[PDB]
Amino acid sequence: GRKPCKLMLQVVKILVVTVQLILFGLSNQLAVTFREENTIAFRHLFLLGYSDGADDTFAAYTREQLYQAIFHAVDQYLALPDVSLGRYAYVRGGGDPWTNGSGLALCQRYYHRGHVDPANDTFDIDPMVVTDCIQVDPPERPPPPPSSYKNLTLKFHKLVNVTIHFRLKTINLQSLINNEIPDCYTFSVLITFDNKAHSGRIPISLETQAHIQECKHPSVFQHGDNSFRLLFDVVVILTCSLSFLLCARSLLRGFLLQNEFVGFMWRQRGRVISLWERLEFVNGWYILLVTSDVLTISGTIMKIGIEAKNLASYDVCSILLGTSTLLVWVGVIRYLTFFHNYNILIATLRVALPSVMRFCCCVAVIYLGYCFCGWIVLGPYHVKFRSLSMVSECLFSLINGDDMFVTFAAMQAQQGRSSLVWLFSQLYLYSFISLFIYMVLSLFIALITGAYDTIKH
Amino acid sequence: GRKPCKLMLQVVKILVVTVQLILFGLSNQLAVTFREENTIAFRHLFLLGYSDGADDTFAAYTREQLYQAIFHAVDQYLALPDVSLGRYAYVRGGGDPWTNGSGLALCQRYYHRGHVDPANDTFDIDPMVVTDCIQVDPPERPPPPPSSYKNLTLKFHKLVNVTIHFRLKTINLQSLINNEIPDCYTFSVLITFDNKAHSGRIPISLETQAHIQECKHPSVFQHGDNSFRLLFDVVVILTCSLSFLLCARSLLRGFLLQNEFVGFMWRQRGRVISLWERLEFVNGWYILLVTSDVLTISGTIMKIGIEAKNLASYDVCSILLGTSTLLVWVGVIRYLTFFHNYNILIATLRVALPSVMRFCCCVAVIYLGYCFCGWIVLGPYHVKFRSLSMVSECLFSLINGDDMFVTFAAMQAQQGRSSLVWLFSQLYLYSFISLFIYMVLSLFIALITGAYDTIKH
Amino acid sequence: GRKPCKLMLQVVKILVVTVQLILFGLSNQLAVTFREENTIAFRHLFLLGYSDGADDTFAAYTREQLYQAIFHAVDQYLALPDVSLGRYAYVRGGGDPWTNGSGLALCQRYYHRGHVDPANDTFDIDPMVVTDCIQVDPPERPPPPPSSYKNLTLKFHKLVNVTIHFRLKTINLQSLINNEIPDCYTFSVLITFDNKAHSGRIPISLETQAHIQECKHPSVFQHGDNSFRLLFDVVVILTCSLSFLLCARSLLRGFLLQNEFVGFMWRQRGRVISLWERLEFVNGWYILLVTSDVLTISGTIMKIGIEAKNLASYDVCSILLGTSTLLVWVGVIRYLTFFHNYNILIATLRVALPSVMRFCCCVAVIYLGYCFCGWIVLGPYHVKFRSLSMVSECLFSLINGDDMFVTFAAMQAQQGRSSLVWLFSQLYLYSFISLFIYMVLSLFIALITGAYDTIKH
Amino acid sequence: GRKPCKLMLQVVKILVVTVQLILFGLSNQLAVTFREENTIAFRHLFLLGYSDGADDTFAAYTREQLYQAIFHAVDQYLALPDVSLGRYAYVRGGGDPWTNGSGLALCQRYYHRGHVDPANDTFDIDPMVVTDCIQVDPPERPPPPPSSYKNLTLKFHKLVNVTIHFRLKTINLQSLINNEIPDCYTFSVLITFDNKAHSGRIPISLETQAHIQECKHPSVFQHGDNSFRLLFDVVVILTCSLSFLLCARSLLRGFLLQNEFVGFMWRQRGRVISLWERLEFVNGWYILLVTSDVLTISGTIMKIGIEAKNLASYDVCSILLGTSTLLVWVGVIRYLTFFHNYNILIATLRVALPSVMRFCCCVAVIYLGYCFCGWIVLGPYHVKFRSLSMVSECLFSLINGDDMFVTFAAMQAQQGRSSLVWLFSQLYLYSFISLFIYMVLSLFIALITGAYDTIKH
Repeated sequence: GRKPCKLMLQVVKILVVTVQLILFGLSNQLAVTFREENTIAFRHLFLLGYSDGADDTFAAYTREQLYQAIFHAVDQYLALPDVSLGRYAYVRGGGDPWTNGSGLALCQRYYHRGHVDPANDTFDIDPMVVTDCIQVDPPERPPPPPSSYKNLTLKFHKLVNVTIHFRLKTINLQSLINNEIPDCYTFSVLITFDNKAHSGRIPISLETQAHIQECKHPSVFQHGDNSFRLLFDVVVILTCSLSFLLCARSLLRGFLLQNEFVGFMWRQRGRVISLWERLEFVNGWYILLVTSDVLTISGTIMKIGIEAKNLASYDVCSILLGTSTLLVWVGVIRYLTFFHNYNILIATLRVALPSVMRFCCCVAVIYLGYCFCGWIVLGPYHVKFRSLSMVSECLFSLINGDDMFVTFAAMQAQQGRSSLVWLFSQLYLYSFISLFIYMVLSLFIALITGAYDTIKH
Repeated sequence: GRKPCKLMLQVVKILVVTVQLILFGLSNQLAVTFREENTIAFRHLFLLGYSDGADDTFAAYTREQLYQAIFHAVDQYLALPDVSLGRYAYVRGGGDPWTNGSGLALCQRYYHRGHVDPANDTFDIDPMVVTDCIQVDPPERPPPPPSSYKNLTLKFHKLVNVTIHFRLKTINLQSLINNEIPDCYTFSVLITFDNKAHSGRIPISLETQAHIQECKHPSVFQHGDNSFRLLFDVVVILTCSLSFLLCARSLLRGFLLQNEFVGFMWRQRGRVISLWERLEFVNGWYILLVTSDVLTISGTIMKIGIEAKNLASYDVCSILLGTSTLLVWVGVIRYLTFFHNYNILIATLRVALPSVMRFCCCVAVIYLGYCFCGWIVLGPYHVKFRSLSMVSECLFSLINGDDMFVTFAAMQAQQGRSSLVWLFSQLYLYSFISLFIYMVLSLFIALITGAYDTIKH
Repeated sequence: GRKPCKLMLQVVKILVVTVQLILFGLSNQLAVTFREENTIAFRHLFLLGYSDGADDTFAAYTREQLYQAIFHAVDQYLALPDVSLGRYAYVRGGGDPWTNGSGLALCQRYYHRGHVDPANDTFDIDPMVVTDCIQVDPPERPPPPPSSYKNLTLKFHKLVNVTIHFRLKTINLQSLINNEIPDCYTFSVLITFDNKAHSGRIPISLETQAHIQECKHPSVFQHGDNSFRLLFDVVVILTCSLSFLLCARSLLRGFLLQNEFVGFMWRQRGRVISLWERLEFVNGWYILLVTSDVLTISGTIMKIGIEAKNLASYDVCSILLGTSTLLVWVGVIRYLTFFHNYNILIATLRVALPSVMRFCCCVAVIYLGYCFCGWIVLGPYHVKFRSLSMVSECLFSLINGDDMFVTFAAMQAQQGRSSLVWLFSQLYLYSFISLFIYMVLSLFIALITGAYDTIKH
Repeated sequence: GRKPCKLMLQVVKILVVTVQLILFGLSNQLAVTFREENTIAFRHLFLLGYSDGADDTFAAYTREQLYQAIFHAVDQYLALPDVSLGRYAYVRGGGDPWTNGSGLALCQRYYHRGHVDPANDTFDIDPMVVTDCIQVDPPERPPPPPSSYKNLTLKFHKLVNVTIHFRLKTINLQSLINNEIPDCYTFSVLITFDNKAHSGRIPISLETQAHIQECKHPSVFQHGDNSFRLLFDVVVILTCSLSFLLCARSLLRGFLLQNEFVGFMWRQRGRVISLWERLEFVNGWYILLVTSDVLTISGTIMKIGIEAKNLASYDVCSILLGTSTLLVWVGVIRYLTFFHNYNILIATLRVALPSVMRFCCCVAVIYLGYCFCGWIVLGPYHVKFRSLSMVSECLFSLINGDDMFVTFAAMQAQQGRSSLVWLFSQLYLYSFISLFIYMVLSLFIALITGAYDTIKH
C-alpha cells in the first residue's frame, strides 16, 4: 500500500543539528567563562592600577607610569604563586620570544637607527622592529646558594611598543561536573604597551590565548564520557549523508522534468524559449536545505578535528554550525507550508519580497550617501561617526531610536566649536531619521500591506 | 418586573481584587525598601572597599585581598554596635552553621584529600565539601576578667569558597505610620567568597534573608489595626466564592444546551454538526473569570498564611495576585463589549489573532534559528550573546532598537580579533534587524490592516 | 466694500505669546544654570567626599562617617570666605531655625523619650520631633580679644535626622549682560542626614532655595531696561482681552443659533431633531482659543506678580504659559484648515479619533492590569518595577524599546533567586511587548489606515 | 548608427566623487585620531587629577584646587621632556599672548576697578578684560650659571578666568605608512579655568588647535606620493566641468521647449495654454545633478587650498564634499528609474510627498508647541529639557523610544519637589509620545499606504 513520507526525516535534523549545536555550545560557552575570568584576573594582577571597566580608556601617559606598569607586571609574575589565588604555574618556555630556559620575556620593539627633533631637523630614520628582550624565570623554592631587567631603558622617542610575553599552565577545576580527574589548560598572556601613534597615549592591554590538552593520569572511567559526545556527530554525518543523497535525487527528477515538459511531444511553442518561470523550475528550497547540510557536515568534520587533534581555533566551524542551524530552522517554515492556510501568510512574503528588495536597493543607495556624508563631517568632531562601519552602525541603530539623544548630546558639546557643524548635524540627523521613519518604513509597510491586499484577490 | 443585572457584580472584583493587590503591594514594597537598604548598609559595613554599583564586578583576585576582606568583614561584625548606625543586635545563634553559643561563623568549603600541579601530575582529588567553621561572638559590655579566627589558613589551591554566616535582629522603625509599638525583624547575612571556577577571580557577595515577627509589648491599640487588612481578604473570599459559583451555573446551561441543540427534535442532520461550535458554544468569558478567580482565591489563602503564620516566602502568592489582577483587568474588555460599537474594534482582534498567531509561529521559528546561530558564534567574543536566554533577550530587545549601537560597539572591539566574526556579526545583526523590522512587523501590521478591512464588509 | 479678516489677528498671539514665553524662558533658564551650579559647588564644599554623579547613592553608613560629614560641613561653612571661590557671605540670620544672632544651625531631630532593644523588649517610644539645634556664626576678621558644636552627641538609636541650615547671600555676576550694577541673590542650603528608615543607610542631600532682590545702588540707566520686559506683558493682556472679547461674541451667535433651528417657523420636523448633533455642530475652536487665552492671561498676571513684588513661585504660572503656548500652537492647525486640501488630512484624524480613543480605553485597561501584575511580583526583586508610577514609566517606555535589555539584564541577576520569578518575568515582559507592538500598535495603525481609506469615498 | 548614452558618464562621479571623499576622509580621520589622543594625553599631563570621562563634570570649587591645578599645569609644562612620553618640544613663542622670547603663558582675565559685597553695597564695577600674563620658558639642558609665577595672586572675587597658553611642536610618527621622512605638527593648547558664572564652579578645559607643515629634509622619494592624491582632484574638476557643461545644454532645450509647446502654432486653445503647468514642467534631475556639481567643485578647490595652501579650517569644504556625495548618491535613484518596474515604487513617494509634507507641517506645528511648553516647565527641574535645541533633541529622540525611562526617572527625582511639575510631566510626556506614536506615525503610514493603493489604479 501507500507507505508514508519516509523522505520527511528532515525533522530529525531539527533536533540532531540543534542538539549538536547546543552540546557543543554549552561546553564551549563554559570554557570561555573560565577563559575570560582568568583574563580579568590577570588584569587585576599584572596591570598597575587597573579598574573593572577601563580597557580602551586604560593607558599610560607619563614615563614613570610606563616603567612602574612594566615593573609592576614583572614583579607580579615573579610573585604569582606568592600573592595570586587560583593556583597557576610558570610555563618554563621553549618557544620563539623566550630563550632555551626562560619564562617571562619583556620585549621592546623600537627603531634601529634614527632621531626625532622639531625645529632642528637632522635625522635618518630607517623603519625597523629591532626587538630587545629581557628574560626572567624564578624557581618555586626559596633562593638556593648557587639580572638587569630593572636596569632597563625604553628609549621613548624611539619606542614602538613593549610586549610582556608569558604563558601560564593551569588546571580547570570545573572538571568535577564530569566527576573524575580534570582536563588541562595553558594561557598565553601578552601585555602590550602600544605606542604606534607617538601621541603621548599608550594603551595597556593584557590579552590571552588558550591551549587545552589532557595531562597525565592513570585513573579509571574518564575516557568513556568523551566518546558519547564524539559518537553523536556520527549521527550528524549519518543524517547529513542521507539528506545530501535525498536532495540530488529530487534534482534528478528536476532534470527529468526539464526533458518531459517539452518531451512528451516537442515544439510545444516552436523552439528555444527561455521560460523564466522554468529558471525557477526545480523546487530549489530543498537544495538550499541540503546546502545547509554541506555547512553542517563541513562544520562537524572541522569540529571533530578541533576536538580530536591539537588544532585550536573556534571561528569558521562555529559559524558553520550556527549558519546551518539558523538555515535549517528557517527551513521549518517551508516544512510548515504543507498546510494550506499557513501557505497564504508566507506567500505574501514571496510575492512582495521582489518589490521590497527592489525598493530596499533605493533606500540602501540613499543610506550610503548619508553614511559617506556624515562620516567626513562628523568624523573629526564626534566619536559615533568615526569610521564608515561605525557611521553605518550608529545610523542603522539610530533609525530605530537607539542612542539618538546620546548622539544629539554629542552635537551640543560641539556647538561652541563650529556652529555650522552643529547646525549641519541637527539638519543632517533630522533629515536622516525623518526620511527613514515616516517615508521609508511607511513604504516598506505599504508594499507588504498592498501585497496582502493583492494576494487574496 | 425585570430585575437588573445582579450577575454583573464582577465590577466589585475590579476594585476589591485591585485593592487587595494595592493594600498588600504598598505594605510589601515598603518592607523591601527597608530590606534592601539594610543589604546596601551591610555591603558598606562588611565588604572591604565596596562601592555603590560594583556587585557582579566586585571580587577578590590576590590572596591578601581575600584575607583582608574576611578579617575586615569579621572585625566589622565584632564592632557592629561600636561603628555601625541604625542599631542592630547579634543573633546569639542556635542554628545549623552556628554552635550552641555562637554568632558569626566564617566557614570554609574546601576539598577533603587532593592535590593540583601542572607538568608533574600526581594527585587523587576526591570531590567533597569538608567545611571547617570558626565561631565568634562578642559581648556588649567591655571585656570582663573571666581564639584562632585570625590564626586562619584558607588553602587556596584546595578552596571552593568561604561563607560568613550571621543574623542580625532589628526593629523596623517605620512602624510609627501605624502609630504604636513596632513590628520586629531579623536579617540573615551570607558573605560568599565564591571560587567554583578556580580562575583567580572570587566574587564577593553579601546577601540577606528576612524573618519578621512580633516581639514582646504590653501596650494597647496596636492589635486592632492588623485585623482590618485581615478582614478585607474575607471580602475577596466572599466575592471569589460568588464568582466561582456563578460561572459553573452558566456552564450547566452549556451542558444543557449540548442536549437542547439537537434535542428539540434529534437527527437535524444525523449527528453532523461540528462540535467545534460546542467549543465556541460555552462562553469562555466565564472560564477567563474562573481562571482569575482560582488565582485570586489561591492567592488570598496563601497571603493569609504568610500574614497569620511563620511562613515567610513571597513568590507564588505574589504571582497569583498579580496574574489574577491582570487577568481580571483584561476581563474589563469583555465587560466593555456589551456596547455595540466597541465590539467591532475588539472583533478585529478576534478575527485576526488566529492569522497573527499562525504567522507568529513562522517568525518565532526563524527567531530561534537566529537565537542558536548568534549564541555559539557570538558567545565567546561578546557579552550580550553569552547564553540563549541573554541572546533571546538581547535580540528581542534589539528588534525595537534597544542597545543596538551598544552591541555594534562590542563588535568593533572584536574586529582585530577574527575579522570573519566581526563581518559575520555585521551581516548577522543587519539580516536579523532588517528582516524583523521591514518584513515581519510590516506583515504583522498587514494582517490586522487586512482584518480591519475585511471585518466591516 | 468687503473689509478683510480683522478677526484673524490671532496670528499676533502666535508671536506675542511665544515671545512672552521665550523672553521669560531665556531669563529663567539663565537663573537656574546659576542656581544649580551653586548647588553643585556647595556639594563639593559642604559634603565630605562627594562625587559628581552620586546624589541618591551618596550616603552615610557608619557613625564616624556621619560625625565627620557634619563636622566637615560645619568647618567648610566656618572657612567659606577662606577656601571657597565665587565670593559668598554669611546670612547673619533672624529666621526660625536660627537664633537672634546666628548663621549656621546644625539641628537634630530625634525622639523625646524612648528605647530600642531586640530580645529584651522594655520600652515606651512616644513619637516626637524634639529638635536640638547648635548655633554658630564666625566673624570676617581674624579673632579679636573679646562652643560645644564639636562636643556634640547624635544618639543614633534615637536619631530621625540631622539638618544643617544656612543661607548664603551672593551677587550674580552674569549681570554684565544688562551692562550695569547687578541683581542680588540669596541661597538657602539644607544639608539633610535623613534616617527615617533606621536601616543603617543615611542619604546625605544638600538642597537650596533661591531668594532674589535688588540691593543698594545709586548709579544710572539700570531701571529702564526692566520696564521693557514689564511692558511686553501688557501687549499680552491687550491681545488676550481682544481674543477673550472676540470668542464670546461668536458664542453669542452660538446661543442665537441654538434658538434659531426651530425659530424661522416652529415644529420644523416635530421633535425629530435630537439636538445632540446640534451640540456637535457648534465650533469648539473658540473654546480652544479661550482655553489658551485664560491660561495666557492667568499666566501673565502671576508673572507680573513675581516680577513686581514678592517674587518666589513659578510652578503654576510656568505651566500656564507653556500650556497656553502649546494650546495656541496646536491652534495653528485649525487656522491652517481654511485651506481645502490640508483639511482632508486633518479630517482623517477627526473621523478616526473617536474610534482610536474607543480602542485606546481597551489597551489602557490591559496595560493597567500589567502595571498591577508586574508591580507586586517585580517590585521586590527589581528596581525598575518598584512603584506603580515607575512600573507604568518603565513599561510605557518599554513598549518603544527603551532600556529593554537593561530590564531583561536585571532579570538574569535574579535567576538564581526564585527561578519562578525569572521565568515569570520572561513570560511577562514578552507577553507585554509582543501584544503591545504587533497587535495593539498594528491596530492603532489599522484604524487610521481604514479612516484614510473611508474618508475619501 | 545609434551611438550609446555617452551623456551617462555620471556613473563616473558615483566612484570618482566617492573615492575623492574616501581618500580625503581616511587621511583626515587618521589625523584626528592622532589629534585627539594628544589632547587626551595633555589632559592626563596638564590637569591636576583628571579622569577619563569627566570633561564637563571636571572643574574646580575651592581656591587651593585652582592654585594647585594651575601650578600643576605649569610644573607639567616645565618638566614635559622629563616626564611625558611621545616626545614633544616647546614652541619658543613669537605670537600675541607670548612675549618676544616666551613659551608658557598663564594669563588672568579679571576686572579693572571694582568691588563686591552683599549687605554693605558700595562699589563701581567697570566691565573690562584687564589681562595679566606671567611668562615662562625652560631650556633643555641642566641649569647653566647665567621668577614670580609661583608668587601669583588670582583675586577670585575679581576673576573672570585663567588661561594657560602654549604650543607644542611634534612629529607625527604615523608617517611610516608613506615609508619616508615624516610630516610635521604643532598643537596649540589652551587650559581654561572658566568662571563667567561666579557660582563657585570653575570648569577646567584643555583644548588644542593643530597646525601642520613640512619641516626640513634633503632625502628622496617622498615628494612624488603627494602628487597622486593632488592629481585625482583634477579628475573631479574634469568630471565636474563636463557635468556642469552637460546639464546647461539640457536646460537650453528646456528654455526652447517653453517656446516650442505653444510655438508650432500659438493660440492652441484661445488664451489657453494656461502656462501654470509650464511653470511646473521643467525637469529637476539636472538641477539636482548641478547642485551636486557646484558643491563637488567648490569642495575640491577648497580641499586643494586646505591641504596645499595656508592650511587652515576643515568645516565648509568637509560639508561640501559630503553634501555632494550624499546628493550624488541620492541621484543614483533617478538614474535607477530608467527601469520601468522600479519607477512605480519611487513614483509612490513622488505622489505622496506633497501630502506627507502637507501633513508634516501640522505635526511640526504641534511639536513646536510641545517644544516650547516643556522647555519653560521642565527647564528648571530637569537636565534634558534645558534649552530648546535639547528639548527638541530629547523629544524628537523620545518619539522613537530613546532615553524615555531615563527622562521618566528624572521626573520621579523631582516628585518630592513640586508634585504639580511631576504630574504635569507625566501627563505631558504621555500626551506627547501617545499622540506622536499612535496617531501621527500611523497617519504618516496611512498617507503612503493610501498612495500605494491609489497609484496602481
